[PDB]
Amino acid sequence: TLLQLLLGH
Amino acid sequence: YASLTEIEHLVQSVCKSYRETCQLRLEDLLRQRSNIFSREEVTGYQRKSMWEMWERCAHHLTEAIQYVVEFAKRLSGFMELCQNDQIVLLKAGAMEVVLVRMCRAYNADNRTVFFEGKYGGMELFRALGCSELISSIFDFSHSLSALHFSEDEIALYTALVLINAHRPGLQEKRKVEQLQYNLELAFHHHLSKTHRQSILAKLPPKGKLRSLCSQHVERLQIFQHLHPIVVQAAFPPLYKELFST
Ligand SMILES: CCOc1ccc(NC(C)=O)cc1Cl
Repeated sequence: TLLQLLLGH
Repeated sequence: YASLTEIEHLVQSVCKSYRETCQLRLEDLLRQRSNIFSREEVTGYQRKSMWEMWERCAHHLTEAIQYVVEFAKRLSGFMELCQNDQIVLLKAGAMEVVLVRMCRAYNADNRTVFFEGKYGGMELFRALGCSELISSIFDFSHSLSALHFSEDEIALYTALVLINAHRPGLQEKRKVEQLQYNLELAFHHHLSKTHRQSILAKLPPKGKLRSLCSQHVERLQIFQHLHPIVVQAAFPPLYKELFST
C-alpha cells in the first residue's frame, strides 16, 4: 500500500 | 515504568516532532489573519464546479495527511511498533489528526480558515455540495479554539489521537498500550505545570472525530457516484486508498 511505502517499508 | 525525567523528555520530544512537521508556521498564520477573501473571490469559489472544488480539497487534505505521516515517523516509539500497527494507527487516525491540526489555521473571531492563501468562511465551500459536513468541521474547529491550545498542547493531544490502543486490528496491543499511557502521562504532566488540567473534561468525545471521518467517507461515496472518472484520474492515490469505499 501507499502508506507502507511512505513509512519506508 | 517511565520515570518523571523520561516523561519530561517525552514532552519535549513530541513537541519537537510536531513543530518539525507543522505544515504552516503559527507566526505566518497569525500575520495573515486580516487577509480575508473578498465578496468577489468568494463568489468565484461558489461558482466553481463540484468536481473542481472536490479535486482541490482532496489535494490539500492529502498534503496535510503527508505531514501527519511525517509526524508519526518522528514520534517517539511509533517506528518501534510493527509494520502492521503503524499502518492500522495511521489508517484510523491520520484524518483525525488533520481535523485537530486545522484549529491552528482557524480564526475564531470571524469563523474563517486559512485556505489557498487567504482566510475564507465556510460559505467558500458551497460548491462541494456537503454543507452539513463542512459546517460540522467548522464547529469542531471552533469548539477546539475555545480551549485556547498552545502548540505544545496540540502536539501532545495529536500524539494521543494517533496512538490509540483500541484501534481494531493491532497485533502488538500491549506495546501500543504502553506508548499511549506514557503519552497520557506526558500530556497530564505538561497540563499540570501550566494549571491547564481542566481542559481534559472539555476535550471532544471520541465519537465526534469518528462522526466527522464517517461523514467525509459518505460524502465521498456520493461525489464518486456523480463523478467516477475524476476520482480515478485526478484524485491523489493516497486519498483514494484511505477514503474510497
Ligand atoms: C472545510 C475543510 O476544507 C479545508 C480548509 C482549509 C484548508 N487549508 C489548507 C492550508 O490546507 C484545506 C481544506 Cl481542504
